[PDB]
Amino acid sequence: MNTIAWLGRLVIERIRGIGVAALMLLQIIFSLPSAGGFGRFVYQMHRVGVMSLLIITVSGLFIGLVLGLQGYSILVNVGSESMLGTMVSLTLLRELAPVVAALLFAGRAGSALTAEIGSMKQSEQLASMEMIGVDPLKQIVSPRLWAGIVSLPMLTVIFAAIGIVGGKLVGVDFLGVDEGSFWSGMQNNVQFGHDVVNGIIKSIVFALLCTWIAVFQGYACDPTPEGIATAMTRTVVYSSLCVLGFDFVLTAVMFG
Amino acid sequence: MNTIAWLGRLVIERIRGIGVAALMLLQIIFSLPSAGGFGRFVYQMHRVGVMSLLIITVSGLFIGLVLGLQGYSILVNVGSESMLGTMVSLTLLRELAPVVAALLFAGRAGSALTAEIGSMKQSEQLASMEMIGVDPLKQIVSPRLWAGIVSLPMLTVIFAAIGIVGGKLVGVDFLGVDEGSFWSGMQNNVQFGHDVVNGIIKSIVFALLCTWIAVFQGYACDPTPEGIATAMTRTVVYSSLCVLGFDFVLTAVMFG
Amino acid sequence: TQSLIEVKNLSFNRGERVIYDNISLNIRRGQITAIMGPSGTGKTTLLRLIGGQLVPDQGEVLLDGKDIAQMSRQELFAARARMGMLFQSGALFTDMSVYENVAFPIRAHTKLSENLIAELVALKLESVGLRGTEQLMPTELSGGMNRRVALARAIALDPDLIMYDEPFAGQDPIVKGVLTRLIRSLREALDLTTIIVSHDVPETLSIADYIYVVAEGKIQGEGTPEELQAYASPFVKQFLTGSAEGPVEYQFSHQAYLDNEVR
Amino acid sequence: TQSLIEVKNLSFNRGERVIYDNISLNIRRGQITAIMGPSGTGKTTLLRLIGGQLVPDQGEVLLDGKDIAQMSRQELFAARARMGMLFQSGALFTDMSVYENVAFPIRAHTKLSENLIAELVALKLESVGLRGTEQLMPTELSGGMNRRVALARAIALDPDLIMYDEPFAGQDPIVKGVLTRLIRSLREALDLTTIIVSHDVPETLSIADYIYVVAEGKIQGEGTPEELQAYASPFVKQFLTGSAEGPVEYQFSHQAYLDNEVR
Amino acid sequence: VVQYLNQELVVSGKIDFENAEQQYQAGLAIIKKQTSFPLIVDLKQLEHGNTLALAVLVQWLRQTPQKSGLHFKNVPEKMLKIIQACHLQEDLHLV
Amino acid sequence: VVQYLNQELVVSGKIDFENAEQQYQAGLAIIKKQTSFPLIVDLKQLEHGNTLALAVLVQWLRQTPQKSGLHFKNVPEKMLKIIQACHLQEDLHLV
Ligand SMILES: Nc1ncnc2c1ncn2[C@@H]1O[C@H](COP(=O)(O)OP(=O)(O)O)[C@@H](O)[C@H]1O
Ligand SMILES: Nc1ncnc2c1ncn2[C@@H]1O[C@H](COP(=O)(O)OP(=O)(O)O)[C@@H](O)[C@H]1O
Ligand code: VO4
Ligand code: VO4
Repeated sequence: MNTIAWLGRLVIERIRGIGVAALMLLQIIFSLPSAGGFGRFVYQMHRVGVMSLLIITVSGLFIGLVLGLQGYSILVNVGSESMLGTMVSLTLLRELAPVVAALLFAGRAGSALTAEIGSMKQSEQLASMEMIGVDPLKQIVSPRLWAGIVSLPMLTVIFAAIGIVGGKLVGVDFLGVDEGSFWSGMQNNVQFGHDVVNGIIKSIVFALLCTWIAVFQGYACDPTPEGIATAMTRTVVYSSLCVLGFDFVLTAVMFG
Repeated sequence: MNTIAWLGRLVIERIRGIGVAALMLLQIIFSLPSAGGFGRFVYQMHRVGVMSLLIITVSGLFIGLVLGLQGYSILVNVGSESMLGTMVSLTLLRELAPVVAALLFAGRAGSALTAEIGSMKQSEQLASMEMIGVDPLKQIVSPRLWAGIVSLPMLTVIFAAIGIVGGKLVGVDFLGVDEGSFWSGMQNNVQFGHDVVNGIIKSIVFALLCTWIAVFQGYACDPTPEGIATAMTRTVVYSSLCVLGFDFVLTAVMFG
Repeated sequence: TQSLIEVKNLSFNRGERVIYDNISLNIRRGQITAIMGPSGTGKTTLLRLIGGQLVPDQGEVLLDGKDIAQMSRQELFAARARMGMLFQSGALFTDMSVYENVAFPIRAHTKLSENLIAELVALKLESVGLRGTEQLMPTELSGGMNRRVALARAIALDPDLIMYDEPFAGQDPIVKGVLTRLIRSLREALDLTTIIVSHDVPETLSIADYIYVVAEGKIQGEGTPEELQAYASPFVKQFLTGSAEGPVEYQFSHQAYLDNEVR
Repeated sequence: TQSLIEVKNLSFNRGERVIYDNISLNIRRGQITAIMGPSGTGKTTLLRLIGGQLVPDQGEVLLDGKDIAQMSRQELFAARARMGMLFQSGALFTDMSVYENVAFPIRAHTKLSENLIAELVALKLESVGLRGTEQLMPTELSGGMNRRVALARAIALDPDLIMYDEPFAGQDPIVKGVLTRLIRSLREALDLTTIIVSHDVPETLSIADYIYVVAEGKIQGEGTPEELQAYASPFVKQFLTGSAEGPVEYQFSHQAYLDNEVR
Repeated sequence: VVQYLNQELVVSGKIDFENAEQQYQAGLAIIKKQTSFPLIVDLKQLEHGNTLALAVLVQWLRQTPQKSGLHFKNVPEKMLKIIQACHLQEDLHLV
Repeated sequence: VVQYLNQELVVSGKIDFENAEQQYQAGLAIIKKQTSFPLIVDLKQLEHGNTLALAVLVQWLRQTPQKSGLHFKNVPEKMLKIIQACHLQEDLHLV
């Protein structure tokens, strides 16, 4: 009864907020940014994207080295080492390069959008900005949000490119697989307009829900540096619940 | 010319910084904790583990639903729907439940060990503790580190258990696969002492390098709340480089 | 004696104590008024209301008829481009150096040419007490150097209203003597409007034009410093010299000890 | 006139300016000595050295012969369990309420029984000026209430040496009159040892026993307040009354403007 | 430190928080055979009043008899300075 | 605001940062045909000296030849208060 009603109130308040973040989101994009916006916009790419680049190559190199390592050894027993190039491509492209690219991005830059705005909340460096007079929704939010949208499809292609080229390195350089059957296994089965293009349309709505939460949950948080970490998980928790919760609608609309 | 010697020597204060963190690490474990240590130790489990529990079930439920969904449809064409239970088990157990369990753990609690200690650095919370006189290496580090070691193998088993039980839900409830050939596919091919035990020994050294970095990089950081986010990535970057960099030695010592 | 800020009657409870109940203030144009008083009033929480951050609950703030929180968000940033405010423990933009903190509101509101933009950039730092500590990181500075740099960007644009919030908190008695000149020397020269919140009775009475000592929710004494000390109510007499006589919470619990258990 | 802290000659450069060069101080047992001076000296950076946080470069700090940073890390926490220190802008243990901030160093150093542990818990808050604002979050508090709560935990354990660091920064003139009693009333009653760093010349001279004024790296005036004002060197005379005459950096750049280009 | 006999329980020399446990429950062991409590506690032998001098003295009475039956003499000329520091009135016996 | 002719370039009434661009380069257009610079700038007509009064006046002499050739009269009794606020000495012509 007591704790139950407590949790109820909790859920209600949470849902109420969420809605808010919607009311924030229109107010950022439905205004034309001024001069000086692009200069911070480049620096946010310098902050979010270029710093995120060194990570996803290594985890890109890894997963191809694993996925072409183990399925083949069971698959070679019947007749197929030529379908190695298909199974590495069609599971990275339509399944993992949307999903696992974001969970490394929600890791690095899904935090550093919150704690950089959890920065300006504790020392009132948000409040001073309003008091001098800017609006941080134009100043420190909108160049942050517009880099977050752009830079993730700019990475998840980069990710899967080394993802496939990684699995080539285990195949032809150590397992001795035929090069021609490797690539022409892919060429026949991986169309462009149905897989790589629809691997992007997954990665855009995986970029919006990951970066809009990580902006809002750093803005409307109380400046307590304990709860700056409980606000930190609600970036990651609500991202990973929704970046996985909206794969299953996006897999069904594309195919099935 | 001075940039290449500014980018030069950047390893050196980093390798001297890493050499400090080793010298810290002996000084935490080579002392017997006092009374009152277990009470904070339970609360850190309440902080790190119990809070992390709600995430890895959903991403546990997901990956089994995917991996048994797509490989079968190519595998069914020859003779094999009975080896569905093997390929889901032996890639989760010896390959992914060490790796992908940490990258969600380095996401949530790999941050909240830094920002909770990046808390006490900015308001001199740390410095007041020394001044009153405790040692935070005994007080706020050692119950944090000992929860981080314990709680990750306590999760990655939990992860892969729903990971396998997830893929059963797509198989027998939607693809109509035989239940007996499903499980007895696993029981012949998945030994206990070579897979599930050696899936733990991967997950311990994936827990130590993930949590010791996330303690140190929040302790010896400058209190600037911009660089509290650049210190935040170096948790995630150096974790994900080493949690992936030490899969490849651990795969080779176990088998191959 | 036309005013800028015309506070109508206010009620406000953000700590559920008694704070600011049915109080009305007026800030005459071209006068240094200091909002002091004991600890029984929200710190600058009055000045947040003139900023329009916290909400007047049954209040009514009239900025020349143009009502704060009845106006638009576009006009409010046009209204908050009228004020300079040094904060309590002065909020500096960390990441940026001293050359960029004071040049922050300059660059945010340029309306001239390229050169004349850069002309006033090098002109303000000679105008304040500076232009030789430009590129130091906001890391190497103390409370005496916190508000000093923070005051530079507060006076950066010439305002129509400027607030100070305890500038005399980390200063030495020489430099606070310079600062008490530096506040007023701007005021007679540029006919602006100041509001100071502080508690240092000697120089505040010798610099203000109209005081306002509020105890918990209401005025205790208003007017010029001549009539204010001349008409000390028995809360003002106790406040002027710090007479150890007052209804403050010296001890909170006034219960017994002999019959009080100690958990 | 046996001392506790015996500073030998020191050099220290953490901002590569001139700071503390070949200076030696002595803190006699049972005396309230105030280390005043202008902004030309590291804020408490002296008191970090007695804490042993920053390193004396060619310094030599003798705590009764037991040398700081020659001792062990085990004995240093045993040495840092001798001191109470209110910080600059008082570091409170956020989240933890007022009942837990002052009970923090009490619980960290219990040596009695369960009851007598809890006995002194309810006894300190009546002993300070409190025990009716126990469970408020350190969120609703200002500079006047920051150091007030922070002073409670500074005096929590009875020390052999206790430092204060600008307690008179957010106080009203009544309550700072109580606080100037509250500092010294402990000192005669419990024969402890105080070190205050502040700049408010009236009450500091009427409360200290030996004040030291340092300009940039050296003593300007030492001793009892009688001989100190009686022997004002022409840096001490300018620092007392506050007469605007001094070698401070009023303007930094003393170059021209007519021949100075404006980027 | 040590509390004595001849019906009177005296606090003598120090209170220093490594003690007044073994002197509390054994010092109360006199009080249960001190009926109507005519026993006097001379506190001017205390000489180290530091709010721990406030502790165990009244901790007998917590469960003792009448609230003003047990007697005290007087402060040791420093403990009083704590009294108005807690704004205190007549609290204990001022013999 | 407006700078006039009869060889003398006067600052009159205001400087308010929406201007002293069109009056700078056209006000300098007199100065190139003001040889040896006997022209006087009466600044006590200024009446809004606010460090933007410091700007364009000397910005001619950045593009001019002589340093103390171009003359000025005097402050409008408020601009001087800025002078020792920048600790300043004899800077401009004090006619
Ligand atoms: N979030 C908040 N916003 C505004 N005021 C608050 C908030 N939380 C608490 N307060 C109130 O502000 C008061 C702070 O004390 P204050 O009057 O500012 O001290 P001082 O007068 O010394 O500045 C508290 O009494 C509290 O009730
Ligand atoms: N990390 C640091 N630790 C100690 N001192 C520093 C550090 N960084 C800068 N400083 C020095 O501390 C000084 C701070 O000024 P300070 O003398 O504290 O002002 P005030 O005397 O008003 O307290 C600066 O001059 C700077 O050189
Ligand atoms: O500390 V000071 O702040 O001024 O000296
Ligand atoms: O009143 V204050 O005392 O601090 O603000």
